[PDB]
Amino acid sequence: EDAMTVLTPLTEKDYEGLKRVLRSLQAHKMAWPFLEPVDPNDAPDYYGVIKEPMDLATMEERVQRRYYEKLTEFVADMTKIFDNCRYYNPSDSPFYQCAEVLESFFVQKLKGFKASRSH
Ligand SMILES: Nc1nonc1N1CCCCC1
Repeated sequence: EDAMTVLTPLTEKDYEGLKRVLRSLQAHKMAWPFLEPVDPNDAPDYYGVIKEPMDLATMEERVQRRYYEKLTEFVADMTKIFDNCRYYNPSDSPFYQCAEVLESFFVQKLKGFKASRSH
């Protein structure tokens, strides 16, 4: 990550961009596994093996409350969603597949956000 990402405090204009990025991911066809916290009734062992769970509704709550002070912190929460999924699930599962697709989409949108910040 460059100078600006780590170091620049997030402004109110930055927050309008982050809201737009998050809504784009929530609208993606392969975001369904990540929209809400993992239901433990679907996997009674999940919260024993994943120590820092994350999901897009938790991220939306945090954006609304202005939790994030730097872009790096927002990126770290988003990356946790995809890394948790690839550690819990095998590489041939549809959940793993969805993480691969959605992370590539996030990277495209994040590059767009960074470009709009700089000019
Ligand atoms: N929603 C998910 N995203 O990644 N992995 C997920 N799981 C939900 C189904 C049982 C536990 C694993």
